[PDB]
Amino acid sequence: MNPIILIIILMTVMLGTIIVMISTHWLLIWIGFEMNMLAIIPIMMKKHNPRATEASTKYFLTQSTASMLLMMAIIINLMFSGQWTVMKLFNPMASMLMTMALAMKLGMAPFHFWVPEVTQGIPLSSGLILLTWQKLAPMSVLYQILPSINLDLILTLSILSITIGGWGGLNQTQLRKIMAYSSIAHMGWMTAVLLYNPTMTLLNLIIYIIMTSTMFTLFMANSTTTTLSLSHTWNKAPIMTILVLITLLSMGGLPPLSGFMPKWMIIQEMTKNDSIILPTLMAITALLNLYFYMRLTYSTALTMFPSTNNMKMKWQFPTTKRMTLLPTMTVLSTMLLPLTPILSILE
Amino acid sequence: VAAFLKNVWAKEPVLVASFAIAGLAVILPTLSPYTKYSLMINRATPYNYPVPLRDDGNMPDVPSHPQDPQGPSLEWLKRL
Amino acid sequence: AKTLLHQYWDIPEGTECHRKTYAATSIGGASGLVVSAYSVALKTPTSFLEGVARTGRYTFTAAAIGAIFGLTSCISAQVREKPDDPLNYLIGGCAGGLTLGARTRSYGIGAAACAYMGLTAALVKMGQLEGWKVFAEPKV
Amino acid sequence: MSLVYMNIMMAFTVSLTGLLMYRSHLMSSLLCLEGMMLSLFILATLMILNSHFTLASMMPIILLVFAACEAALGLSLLVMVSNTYGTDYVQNLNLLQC
Amino acid sequence: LQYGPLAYILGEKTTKKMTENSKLITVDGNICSGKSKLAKEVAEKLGLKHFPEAGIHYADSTTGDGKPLPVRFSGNCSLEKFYDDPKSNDGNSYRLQAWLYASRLLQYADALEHLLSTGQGVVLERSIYSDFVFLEAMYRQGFIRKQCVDHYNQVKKVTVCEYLPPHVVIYVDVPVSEVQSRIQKKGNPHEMKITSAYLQDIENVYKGTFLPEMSEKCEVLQYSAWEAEDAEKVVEDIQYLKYDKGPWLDQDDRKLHNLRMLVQDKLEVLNYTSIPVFLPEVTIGAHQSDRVFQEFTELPGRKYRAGYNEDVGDKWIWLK
Amino acid sequence: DAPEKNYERTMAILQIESEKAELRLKELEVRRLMRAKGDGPWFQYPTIDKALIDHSPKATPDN
Amino acid sequence: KFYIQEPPHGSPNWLKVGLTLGTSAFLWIYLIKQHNEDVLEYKRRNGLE
Amino acid sequence: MMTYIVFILSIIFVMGFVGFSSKPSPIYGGLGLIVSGGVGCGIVLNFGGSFLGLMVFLIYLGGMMVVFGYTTAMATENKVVLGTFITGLLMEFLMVYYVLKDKEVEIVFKFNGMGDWVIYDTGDSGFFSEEAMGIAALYSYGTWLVIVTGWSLLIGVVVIMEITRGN
Amino acid sequence: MMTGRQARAPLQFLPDEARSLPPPKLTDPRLAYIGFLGYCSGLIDNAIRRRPVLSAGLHRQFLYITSFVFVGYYLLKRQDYMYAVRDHDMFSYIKSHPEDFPEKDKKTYREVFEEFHPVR
Ligand SMILES: CCCCCCCCCCCCCCCCCC(=O)OC[C@H](COP(=O)(O)OCCN)OC(=O)CCCCCCCCCCCCCCCCC
Ligand SMILES: CCCCCCCCCCCCCCCCCC(=O)OC[C@H](COP(=O)(O)OCCN)OC(=O)CCCCCCCCCCCCCCCCC
Ligand SMILES: Nc1ncnc2c1ncn2[C@@H]1O[C@H](COP(=O)(O)O)[C@@H](O)[C@H]1O
Repeated sequence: MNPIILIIILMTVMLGTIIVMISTHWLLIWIGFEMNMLAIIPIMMKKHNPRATEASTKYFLTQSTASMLLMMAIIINLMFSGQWTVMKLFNPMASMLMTMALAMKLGMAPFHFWVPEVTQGIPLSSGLILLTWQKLAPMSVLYQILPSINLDLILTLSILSITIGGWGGLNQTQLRKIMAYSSIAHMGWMTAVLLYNPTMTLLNLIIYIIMTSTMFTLFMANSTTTTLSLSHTWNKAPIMTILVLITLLSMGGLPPLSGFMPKWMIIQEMTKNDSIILPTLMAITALLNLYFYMRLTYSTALTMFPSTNNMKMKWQFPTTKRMTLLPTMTVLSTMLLPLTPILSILE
Repeated sequence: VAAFLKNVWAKEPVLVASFAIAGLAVILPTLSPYTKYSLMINRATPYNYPVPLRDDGNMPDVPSHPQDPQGPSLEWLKRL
Repeated sequence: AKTLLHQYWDIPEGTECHRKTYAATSIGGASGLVVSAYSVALKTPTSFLEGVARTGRYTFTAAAIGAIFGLTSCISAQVREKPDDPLNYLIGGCAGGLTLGARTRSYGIGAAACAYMGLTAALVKMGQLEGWKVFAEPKV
Repeated sequence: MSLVYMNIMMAFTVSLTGLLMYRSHLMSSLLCLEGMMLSLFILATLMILNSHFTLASMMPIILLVFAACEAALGLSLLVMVSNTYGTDYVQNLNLLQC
Repeated sequence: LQYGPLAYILGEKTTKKMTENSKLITVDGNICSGKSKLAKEVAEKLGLKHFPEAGIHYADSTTGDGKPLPVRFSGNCSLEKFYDDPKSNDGNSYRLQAWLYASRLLQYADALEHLLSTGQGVVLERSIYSDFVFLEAMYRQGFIRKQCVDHYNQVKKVTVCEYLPPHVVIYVDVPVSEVQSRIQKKGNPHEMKITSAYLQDIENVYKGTFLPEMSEKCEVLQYSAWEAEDAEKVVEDIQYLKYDKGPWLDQDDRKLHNLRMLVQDKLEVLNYTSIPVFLPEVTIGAHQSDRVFQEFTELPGRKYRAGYNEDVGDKWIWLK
Repeated sequence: DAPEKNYERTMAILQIESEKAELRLKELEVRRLMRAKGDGPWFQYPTIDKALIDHSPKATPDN
Repeated sequence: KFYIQEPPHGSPNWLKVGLTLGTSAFLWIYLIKQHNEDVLEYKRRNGLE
Repeated sequence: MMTYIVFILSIIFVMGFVGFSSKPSPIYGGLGLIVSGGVGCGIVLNFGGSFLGLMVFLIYLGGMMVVFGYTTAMATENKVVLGTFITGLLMEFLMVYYVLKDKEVEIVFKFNGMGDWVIYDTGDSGFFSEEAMGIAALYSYGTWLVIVTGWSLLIGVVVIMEITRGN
Repeated sequence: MMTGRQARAPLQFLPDEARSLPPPKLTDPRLAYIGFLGYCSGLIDNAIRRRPVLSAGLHRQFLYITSFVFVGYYLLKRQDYMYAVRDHDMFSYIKSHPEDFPEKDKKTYREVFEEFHPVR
């Protein structure tokens, strides 16, 4: 791809999400989602192989279906309210359709079935964009419509995403599917706290984006898309194994790390609202996520897998890859828990 | 700036005419003295009913009848 | 299916055994139909007859679990004269687990489902007693 | 509410169930998707014309334009799929199960 | 880096420097074809940069002080022990072939980087397109296993697909008897242990597999032993070629920009040479891997990135 | 440390932590009341700005 | 010399070192100026002078 | 019968959607969506949307479904379809029978069964079409809408040229 | 929760009333911890590029420390502002709703009967 065309297309992805974040009219929300999907299709077809075309076709079909359901929810809102303000919806059917549409755009279970396929089909940088930047616009729409979101629907989606994303990553050896099921479980955690305190939704979103960007940046820096190619990293770059160790222990939510910060605050907001069974079962279900994170830490940092002879050639060459913000992201994804009360800046 | 223009006029006169007509479309309404009259004629066209005002007692510029002297006039449009 | 749970929980324990058994059977049948729907959705059966056989098998399995659960719970509430007691639903959940083991034709699945479904039904009874909320309304 | 809205919503749900139950062709899925768009156009238009809501009269055009651009993108994806397998069958798009 | 997307945006196009003499020419032949001077002769008539044939220590010549590293750090394999014991137990044969394929991949990346950054053509000797004719010649002699051929074909399948073929492929017809005569006149006591059937398999995979498949994607020139002695006839044949085959014709600034971005990142070039296929000839276990890695780091100029080694006299490190 | 110092330092610790606990309980009760009634500065979800309304005479009178 | 190829980081990028030190010194003087202006505004609004 | 003309056109509209959504072949599906677009244009025209209905003809049918049938003719060259078609037809005419015998129905929303002429306005708009004036205000009031739509169409050109190239 | 509070004046990182508050000291231990995180980022930046970790690029390590301290100072200002807003709203709501917050009669333990449970 032409680098100028790449810059214009990435600015258009950003512009679509920004239009979603700044607009007061529902048509401009829908336009921001259309602009974002249209611009992100070439980022997925960047390398021109049949797996990327299949991933882009599956992504197109799910996001287009969600976009039509979103427009039907907008149109039903216009029936029962005569207006277009991005605020609470004025019909429970429109609220259900918009919550379904946003759950499809997020890839929350049981609309999760595209996220491991599309994440596996595309390069690591475009899957980084898919799992971090593409969550931002539907979460902002969920933020603004929460006075009309049905509680049982959003909590069903939340627990179903956490359980399905926990069990889905246990069977995986591909790193992109591991990050995709990890994404599904973390979005379940974000929507579970949404009607109680959406500031903790924003906190979980930001910490998830930092940790996921860290893991994708490590995978890009080591050119690893499988568990077994990530297991060669100790014989090539031993600092990278320490970084994937601390970041995966943080994504499991183990204190004293920063990824313990969201779920703890989420439990802290769900028990104030007298929900005790639900954050309990959510936290116990997240042990599945920690189990396959620990599987990756065993294969990468805590043991030394056998290498190959040709690795000795790669000892003679330094990493020329721009590992953009990787030390900053690695520090923020691990050492941020003593600054947990900084979350009030999200209020 | 002069050999280039003659070169592109010899090779591609369709594109030279296209960019010339488009440039005259862009810059000439800012240079026309009659662009103001377009706005004046559009705002002088009465699509709606001129809903009258309650005479509170002190409105010297608002007429009491259409044939009164005060009020907006269209002599500029009859004359031009 | 929220009204199915309401017509289950409206009747007091150990009073009307046949209608409690029928209500729990209907709850189990609805859960079996949901499982059958996603089962023939995500996994295509080889024929229409195989699909309706899987649907009838899962629906009758979950309905028999619900029937033997509600029957055993109401009979244990009658013979002990303790309606507000989670040991009744512990026995009922173990009976439903033995039913799930009998449908899968295995003893180990039966004992595991006895233990876990009995503890789950005991927790559901305790949550009905003390008012435990799973989908709690936002209050603060 | 008024009687035509029942049929335009039912048309949307019919094209929704057509788009949610594939047979074989990706083109038939794209046709059901654009039928969903057409019904959204008609429903938006009937509301906006009934309400005499003047500025929203430009809304369905925008709804048309974006979605037809979306349709163009879909056709291009189909063509690239059809440049791989010879057909646009959805059962050829299963490499990402593993 | 020095070249990137920004330099491509700010005007650096490689078709500005892609002249008519910017030709990647690979000279091929059997073990004593005498091509090694012919290549150099072509590179001193057409004004091209000559790369000598990538051996075990090519990467050593491109990195560090340029001097060859000890064999446990580069290669872990011996050509002379392949000549002595070809069917050896330790797996020297395929380990040598896999290291040589990685070395030729690095050399082809260096050649394309020089061609795309300077516009000067490069003369190579036995590129990655002709490396496999040793592999099959080993497999037909029972020197390596079928699993070694499968590993080689996986690594070649995901590495050679990223590059462009040469413009000109020069082949030197030398029969097996003349190869053996030049081996016996060479005097190398290991190289005189090469059998006739191995040289005949090299010639068979040359003439039956390599040259037919390179006749479509580029222009094969084929000379005997005596008509390759005249360099002027070879350069006259090269200068009067009508280039009409292969994917060099449809290379704009964008595709060649992407190729130059590939061939300057040497770890990305060498990415799939170490794929996790646990083949016993190339698998190094963790204790030997750890020990040889830590011994490699203690070499001079090898502990840090190249501008950051006080032991070899790097200054201003606290401002770098 | 002297026992006097530890004693009075303990009293300062207990006063600070009891005041923080009472403020947390009041914060929970305030959040409950403001979510229930909507009359406080918190849980103020947006409605339509009335400054968007055109108050001019329209084309027809009955509006 | 030691290396067969001149490394990219054999000599320090003096433009980038100058931009680094200048940006860091600018951020420190802006931070101290902001902090002094903030304590002065706090003392002015709360009457502690 | 003539007071129900928008309702009759909406019945034909749903019948056309059951036609193509049962998916016989993408060419007959294209034909069904064409007939549906024509009758939906007729519905829009009968609520007074002349320009929006002509946009359905010019842009949806004459622009987009032409490209659909074109791509389908370049790519292409039952019992489930017929059963699905009669299923949707019987569901639609049961809806018709219920809302005509009761003058009220409730599938998900409550629907009146009177002729949909009843909801209209009883005045005039003077010397303009209100729908034409609201569409004309895209250039005066819809500046940001023009910007985001034109930028999305330019990006759409660029995106189609990227993904169809294969390089 | 407090999103209608900061909606009349949107997108202000620090509003004008935040200047009524004392700013964080430059010797704030939170700010020293953020500077420590900048130093750790500088060390990881030397480590992943195989530079000597403590010695190489002291200008870069110092810009890491400086940039984290710079961003973190304003983040701590906004943090302290938002908790001050939280308490201001709490106290104004308690003061305006006395019927919801009555003064509870505190009883001494001579009147308070607690049940005794023997550990035996
Ligand atoms: C209320 C919240 C409002 C919103 C707040 C902000 C949200 C930020 C969301 C971050 C999402 C970042 C997605 C990545 C950047 C987008 C463009 C992109 O992917 O560029 C990467 C680029 C591509 O390289 P390429 O050549 O394509 O790779 C193929 C192999 N040669 O180059 C590379 O691949 C180089 C490898 C390193 C790239 C690392 C990029 C890290 C960016 C994320 C930083 C962390 C998130 C920001 C901080 C927290 C914010 C919540
Ligand atoms: C600012 C005003 C508004 C401008 C935008 C609106 C334009 C309206 C007309 C629509 C034009 C859209 C399409 C334009 C395509 C331009 C690119 C192009 O055609 O480049 C190729 C062409 C050489 O043609 P070739 O590729 O060989 O095609 C086969 C025929 N030989 O290359 C050429 O022939 C060179 C063409 C560029 C130079 C033409 C210069 C004309 C100057 C006229 C006088 C100045 C007018 C004022 C505006 C400034 C123009 C630079
Ligand atoms: N499998 C192999 N067997 C023998 N020689 C090889 C093999 N692979 C590469 N070579 C190289 O080919 C050279 C023979 O050609 P020449 O350079 O003309 O002597 C040897 O000296 C090796 O460097």
